[PDB]
Amino acid sequence: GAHLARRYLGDASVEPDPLRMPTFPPDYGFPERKEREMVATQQEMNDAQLVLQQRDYCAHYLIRFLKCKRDSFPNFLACKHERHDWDYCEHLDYVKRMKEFERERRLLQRKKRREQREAD
Amino acid sequence: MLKYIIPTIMLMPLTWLSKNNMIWVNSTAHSLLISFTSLLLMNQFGDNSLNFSLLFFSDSLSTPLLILTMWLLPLMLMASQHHLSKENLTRKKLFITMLISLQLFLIMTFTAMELILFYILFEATLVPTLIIITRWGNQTERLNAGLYFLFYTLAGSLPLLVALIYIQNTVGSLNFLMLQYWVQPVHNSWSNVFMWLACMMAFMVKMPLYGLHLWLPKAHVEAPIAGSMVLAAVLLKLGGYGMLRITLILNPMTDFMAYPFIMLSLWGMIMTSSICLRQTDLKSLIAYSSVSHMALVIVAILIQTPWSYMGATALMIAHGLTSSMLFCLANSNYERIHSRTMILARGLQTLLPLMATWWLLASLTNLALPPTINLIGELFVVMSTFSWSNITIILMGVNMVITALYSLYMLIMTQRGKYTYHINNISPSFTRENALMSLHILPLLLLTLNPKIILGPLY
Amino acid sequence: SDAPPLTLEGIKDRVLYVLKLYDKIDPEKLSVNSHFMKDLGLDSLDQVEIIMAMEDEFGFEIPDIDAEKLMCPQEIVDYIADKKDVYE
Amino acid sequence: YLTHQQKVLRLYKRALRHLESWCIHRDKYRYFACLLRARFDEHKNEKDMVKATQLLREAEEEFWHGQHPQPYIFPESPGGTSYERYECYKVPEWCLDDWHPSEKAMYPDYFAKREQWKKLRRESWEREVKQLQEETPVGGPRTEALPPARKQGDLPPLWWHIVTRPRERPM
Amino acid sequence: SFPKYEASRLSSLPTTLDPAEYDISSETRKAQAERLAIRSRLKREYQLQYYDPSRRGVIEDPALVRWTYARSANIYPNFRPNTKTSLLGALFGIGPLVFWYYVFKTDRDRKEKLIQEGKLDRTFNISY
Amino acid sequence: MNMFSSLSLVTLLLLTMPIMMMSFNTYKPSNYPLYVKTAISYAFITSMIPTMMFIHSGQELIISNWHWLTIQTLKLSLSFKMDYFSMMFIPVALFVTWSIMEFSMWYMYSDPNINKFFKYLLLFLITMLILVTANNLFQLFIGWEGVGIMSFLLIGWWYGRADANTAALQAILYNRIGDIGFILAMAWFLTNLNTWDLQQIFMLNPSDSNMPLIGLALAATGKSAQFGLHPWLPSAMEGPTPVSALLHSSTMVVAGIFLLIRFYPLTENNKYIQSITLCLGAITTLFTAMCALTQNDIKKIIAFSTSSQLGLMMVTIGINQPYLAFLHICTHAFFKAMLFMCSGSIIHSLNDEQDIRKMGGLFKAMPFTTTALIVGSLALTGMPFLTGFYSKDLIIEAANTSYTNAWALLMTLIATSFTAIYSTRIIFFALLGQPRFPTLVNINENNPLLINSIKRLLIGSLFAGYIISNNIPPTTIPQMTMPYYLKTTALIVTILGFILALEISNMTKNLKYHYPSNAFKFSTLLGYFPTIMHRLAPYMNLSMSQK
Amino acid sequence: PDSWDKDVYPEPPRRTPAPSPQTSLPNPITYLTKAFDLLVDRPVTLVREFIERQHAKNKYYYYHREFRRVPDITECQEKDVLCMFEAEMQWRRDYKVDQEIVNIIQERLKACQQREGESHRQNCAKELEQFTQVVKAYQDRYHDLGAHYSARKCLAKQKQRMLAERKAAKEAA
Amino acid sequence: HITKDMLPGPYPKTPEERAAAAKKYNMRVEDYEPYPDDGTGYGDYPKLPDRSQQERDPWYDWDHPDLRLNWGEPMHWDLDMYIRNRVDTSPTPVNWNLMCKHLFGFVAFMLFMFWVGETYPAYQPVGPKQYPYNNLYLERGGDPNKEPEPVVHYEI
Ligand SMILES: C[C@H](CCC(=O)O)[C@H]1CC[C@H]2[C@@H]3[C@H](O)C[C@@H]4C[C@H](O)CC[C@]4(C)[C@H]3C[C@H](O)[C@]12C
Ligand SMILES: *C(=O)CCCCCCCCCCCCC
Repeated sequence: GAHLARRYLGDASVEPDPLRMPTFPPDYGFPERKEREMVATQQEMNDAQLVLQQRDYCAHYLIRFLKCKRDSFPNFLACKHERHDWDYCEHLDYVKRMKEFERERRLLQRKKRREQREAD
Repeated sequence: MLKYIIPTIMLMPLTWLSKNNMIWVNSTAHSLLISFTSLLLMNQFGDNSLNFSLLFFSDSLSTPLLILTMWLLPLMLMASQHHLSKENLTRKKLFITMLISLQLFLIMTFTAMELILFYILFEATLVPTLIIITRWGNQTERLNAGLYFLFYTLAGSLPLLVALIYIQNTVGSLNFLMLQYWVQPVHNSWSNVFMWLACMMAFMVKMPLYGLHLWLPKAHVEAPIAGSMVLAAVLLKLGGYGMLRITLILNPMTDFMAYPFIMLSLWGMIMTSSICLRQTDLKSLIAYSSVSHMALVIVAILIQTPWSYMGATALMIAHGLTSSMLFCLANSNYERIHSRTMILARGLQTLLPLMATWWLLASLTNLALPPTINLIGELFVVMSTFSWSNITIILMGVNMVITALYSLYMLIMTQRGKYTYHINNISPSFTRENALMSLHILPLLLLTLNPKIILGPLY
Repeated sequence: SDAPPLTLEGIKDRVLYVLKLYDKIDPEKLSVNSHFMKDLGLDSLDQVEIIMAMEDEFGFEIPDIDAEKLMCPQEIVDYIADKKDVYE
Repeated sequence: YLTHQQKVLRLYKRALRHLESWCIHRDKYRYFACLLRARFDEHKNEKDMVKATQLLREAEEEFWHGQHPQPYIFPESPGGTSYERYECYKVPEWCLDDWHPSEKAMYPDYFAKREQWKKLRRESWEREVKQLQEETPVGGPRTEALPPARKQGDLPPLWWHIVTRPRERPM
Repeated sequence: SFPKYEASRLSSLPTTLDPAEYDISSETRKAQAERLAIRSRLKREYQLQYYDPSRRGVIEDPALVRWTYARSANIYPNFRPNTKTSLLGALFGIGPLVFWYYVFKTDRDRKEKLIQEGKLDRTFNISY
Repeated sequence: MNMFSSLSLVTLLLLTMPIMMMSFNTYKPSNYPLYVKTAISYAFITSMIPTMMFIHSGQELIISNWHWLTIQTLKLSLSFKMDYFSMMFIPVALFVTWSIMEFSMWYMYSDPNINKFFKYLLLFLITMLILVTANNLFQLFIGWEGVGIMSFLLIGWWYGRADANTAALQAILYNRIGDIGFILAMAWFLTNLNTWDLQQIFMLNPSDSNMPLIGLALAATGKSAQFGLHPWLPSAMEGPTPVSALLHSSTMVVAGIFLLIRFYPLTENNKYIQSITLCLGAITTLFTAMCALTQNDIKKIIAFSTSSQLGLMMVTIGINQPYLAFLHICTHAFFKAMLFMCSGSIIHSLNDEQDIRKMGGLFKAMPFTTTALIVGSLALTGMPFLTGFYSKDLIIEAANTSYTNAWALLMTLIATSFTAIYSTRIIFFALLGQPRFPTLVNINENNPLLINSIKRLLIGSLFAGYIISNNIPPTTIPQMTMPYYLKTTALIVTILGFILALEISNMTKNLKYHYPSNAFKFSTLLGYFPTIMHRLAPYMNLSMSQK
Repeated sequence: PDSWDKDVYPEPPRRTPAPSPQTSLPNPITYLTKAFDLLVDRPVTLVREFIERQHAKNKYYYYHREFRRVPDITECQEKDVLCMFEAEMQWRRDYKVDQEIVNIIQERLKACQQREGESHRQNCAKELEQFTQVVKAYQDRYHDLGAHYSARKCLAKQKQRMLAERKAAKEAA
Repeated sequence: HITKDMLPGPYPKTPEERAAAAKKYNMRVEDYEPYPDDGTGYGDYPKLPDRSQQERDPWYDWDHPDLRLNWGEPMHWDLDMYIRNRVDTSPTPVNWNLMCKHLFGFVAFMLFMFWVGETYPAYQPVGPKQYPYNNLYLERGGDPNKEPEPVVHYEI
């Protein structure tokens, strides 16, 4: 774990705490942030019968996967392509998860230099 | 309740006037027949018990014990005739008569509407037992264990007589139905603390209670198979009956007086279970095993929880059916090797196939295999302790383990093993022997189909 | 396991054929009843090796006490025949 | 008892088996076996009783830390795979008596000869008692060895069960 | 090297390391022979009954009875005021009992007050 | 609906009809052994009709078909929980049982009590299915004991063998200990909660469920043979191989994990259970393999080889993977049970020989046996696209790519390679090298019946595990994104085990004397946990009882 | 189970989707389903009607006993079996009825949990919240009594509870 | 029908009494000695070796090879607990203390190391799996009456 190693073996403050993350203001110099829409409202998720963990922003794609699957019976190799639409959409979120962290990582690292000179 | 008392009495002329060779059959035929009528007593009612007259009455709790007793007389006779075949004609009638009276006292005991009458019959019930155990005993070693029964009267019966009398003078009556409405709050005093000991120590010894159990291991070591069955199937159950009824008037004093009793069992269960693994006798192993199960009941009664009473009722029932069968099963070997030693004969599954089927069958329910009533009650009680105290699960868990450890061991030591080379009289199982076990195991499971008949009165 | 039968006649060479590969014996001088120590001019320590081969040959241990006395091929056959209760 | 001379063998054969399992491979086994036998032949000619007595202590003190972690054991022998696995099926012979008539009617011929088998189990019994009273030392018999029958038609005493002992495979 | 195994109650020593048996003198020859003959006589005495057709029953072993007899030791041995075992032995049988006296009692005393103050959870508790 | 529910309940009652024919009547002897097998064969078909409907509809049906008992505010019934697990775990168990069914019809031809043999084999199957389908702890408890008891007889089939009597009670001793947590769990859900029906338990969503779950943790400690209560599972290999194939390889051993999965909604929030369960498998999953690296018993080795797979399953639950762990259950069972049967083929031709060092030269002398031995091993070792790899690659995803203890991931891979290590040590002696069996050759496996048994159970691992993946519907957000080495770390360390063991195996050919080593004995002697804890503890309980 | 009312047993409607198959293979389940009507259902219904018809020719009914209210324990006297008995049985029967209401309500929860399934948490606010109401009243009335429940004890507990809150209520003002 | 004198009795405090006891169970006077005189009260029974049955040779053709007990032999006071089924005291493969301490090492080693890893576990450096609708407050059944704190996880 490079991230695990660098945090504690390196300076602990720089790395945001994974459990408390996020920990800094959303508008810490980050203007005009477009909202993240939801295609499937509360009603659709409720009727979809999906695990809450299975429910997220990308889940609006996930609805498309099974819709073909139910009619696909008895065969199963008919809805393959639809899966990548949700999975790749899931793939984007994982990168976002990685990108979401860095904005918290950068501020802690950047703020160190500002405070270091404030008292050097 | 007369409809069962007189026909029970009528067996006495039948036991006597009958022909020479029909003495066994005649009592067996009707004795089985009477039990059929016994089933009628299951006409309970949701809110009220069954009050026939001022002399007898049976509630929901009473009936299941009544059925077992009446159901148990014919089974006792079946085993008896093998060892009595050599006895002369007159004595067999004598022994058989005692059982008929023994049943008579028991059936009247549990149905008694007045406590003193119950107290009177309670003392009477012992007299037939002592003759049966002593007159036809299996040993001549003169243990001189009279002090225990002297201790029973000194620490048991005799104090109970005074307390019962004292209650009547103060409360004004000893009819349990009256007690339901005239029960008064027994505040705390040294006198009451003495009164409390008078109402319970009498029944504790008979259960028995750990420490006070010294008579039971030596009572079965000498009592014949006919005597043994009633002792563990019925006589041990007398204490719970009175304790459940009598405790109606000891509150709130029981809220703290129970602890020395509770601790005796909670720890007593494990002690007995472990020693059984060391025992060197089929009957003695069952003896302490009997103390094990009876220890659970004591805890249930004292805490007096709605679940405790329900579970307690079955534990007496299942254990009575269980141990009674075990003695008969164990006494099946006695009919061949004429010994109680557990290691003298081994690997009997090689020569007694259907006998081992009972052994495996009985042992399975001895350790409270689900869903059998052996476990319904035992599992009922374990939960109740949790509300009273969460720590208790440690001892119940340990007790169930060891109770599961020795129960299979006895089966393992005898049936699952190599035959004794020198033994040369392992004859095939007789119809009587197998029949006796079957009558035990079968109904024991059947009640599991319908639990609503031995759930106690709280159901 | 279907049937692993055993026959004395078939077993005859199984005990003897074990001797047929020994490097301390002349095969032709050897006989069915020949005593190992005297007729075959062998020793107990040498005799130990022969007894061992029977356990790899047939697959069943041999007691130390009874292994020694089996100085005759017939006796070895008797031990194998008698222990497994083979009579024909 | 048993003398140290025979005690030599009790390690000669046993030590090989742990070595055998260690050897595993066949070419290794014979070669390593030759290594062990060669070591034995280092002292096999040693005829010194004090040394031969003293040339066994270390061997037993040497083998303990060489003993197999999971030594091999033969199937039928104690501790093996087939250790008494079929004892649960072997049936005593003496139980033949309690066979029900109808059951016995299936094998009329076999039971006919048994009556003669038991016949000599009864008639020969009496002389079998005396047959030991000439080979009976005072102070309790010295050993448990038994003699044969020194006549014709009888059998060595104390023989009934072994001769009638069940077979290895009941089924 | 080869540190000799420490003899323990649960680990009997190997047979070929006990110094007693390496040398077998009259002090061992005499004892060994006597037991065999004594054991042989028992076998001979038992051999009659085992191989006698007449017997129909179970041998009344004298060794077994004594072993069973000794187990049922009730009052014959032991003395009442024997301080070595009575006081300590009695503890193993009365000591731990009191220990449970406080264990459960403390919780119930502890438990009751919480209920009197509602410091314990019972909202969905009925079976009691 | 009606058709779906009605046809579903037939299996449990249908399987029991042959049993009802053993206690009654004497119409047709000599044909029961086939009678039972065809019932499972028929049962499988009726176990596949629900399969079609369930996948299409995902109709999790809880059927309460009786009012057994009623206490104040309680009610017990002989209900069943027709849901994902029953619809998907039943078909596999019958499939394996169907293979084992015909396997035992040949191996046990040497037993006059063969008919008795099946009188209990069908009994256990009934209890196990009732267990998984149980909607309530009590009824669930019944199966928890039926597997316990049905094992007792089947474990100790040859009651003469002292190993059976000692081992059978050893497991029963442990099996009972696990129930202590089980009975505790019922008490807590009865005191704090008020029922033993999973409907109320999950919906109420307990806020402090440490105690009830702690009992669940113990339940799997002994029943599934996790470390601390493990030793008995290998002990089962003192008896019939077919008996070990089903009970202790595919059906009974899965009980410990199953309960945690069946209580997935509660187990999620409390991480106290997860850590110890995660660590419990961690110590076991290697302690099994660490011991297994040098064990020298064909049947016991397989038991240890099974132990590690079971030990890891807890880690899979320990990482909060409810439905992904479930797959490892079915996937492992196929080949490992086949390996038992394959080990049966070896023992058959060997005529009662089991030492791994007394086997070899079987590649062509045992062609069919050699055929399926590699697939199970390769599938066991995690060969891509095979039955075992799917779980092995998938399971390692979250553990190595989600919040987990530092030391937990440590033994996670160390033993993972060891998984393949003993397989090579096995296939080496089993198949590589020239023959080493006794002089006489009893080798013969031209038995059509067994080939049917091997045929049925050879196919499933190759294809069925692949097929099972497709139909099952989504229930989780798969972690398809992760560092390439983490996604392939299994794809990296997998080949190491074969090579590393191959490095260990081949250097022993050279004619060089051997040298003792403590660790060589610590792992070989089972870490001394059994060799010690099965002497003093019996001595403590028993030697101290008299006082 | 002749005719059970649905008001006591609430049941949200079942909306089974109309299938919209789009694959190019025949539906397999259809083959079996039609056999169900002819080979299972009707034969399950054909014997039933033959059984049913006779029950129409032979008729007989039964009632549902109704216990009139009787004076409660507050209307009974100390040491008076007659009055006390009439209240005790009434108190016993009524309480025994109150036992089921917990089970009947429990049965509703078993409905809002399985039929709804994954929508358990948001679709059972009425059932889950109405579950608590039954727990509160039942628990207060007849809990902590002990094995020997009796109208005097329960009245004492109600007397215990009423007095307890009396001081607190006046404490506020 | 067994004599009184041939049954377990008091502790013999002199060699002359000890003569019978050794003879009584067919134990030569040398191999015989009872428990110390105390309140234990185990009688004139001998003090046999604390050994299991499996240690005795099975190759001998006993009367009872199952128990490896011969008729007439004495029995250990707890020979029932030392039977083949029960506790076995056969020679062990590895050193006693080290064997016990070999267990101690691995088990004691693992427990603490977990706690070491508990302080510093392993994970991935990524943010939360973001969710809409007030962090699924209502999906988790959160009370509709009292709205939760507004939650909006902005893009990036
Ligand atoms: C009713 C029928 C009796 C037929 C007869 O007269 O033999 C009973 C008695 C014997 C039974 C059969 C035997 O148990 C075995 C038959 C062959 C296979 O085992 C399948 C079940 C099998 C087909 C059974 C079907 C049915 O239960 C049978 C056929
Ligand atoms: C810890 O779990 C993995 C150990 C390897 C850490 C990687 C260190 C070297 C590469 C870091 C830079 C690239 C990012 C993976």
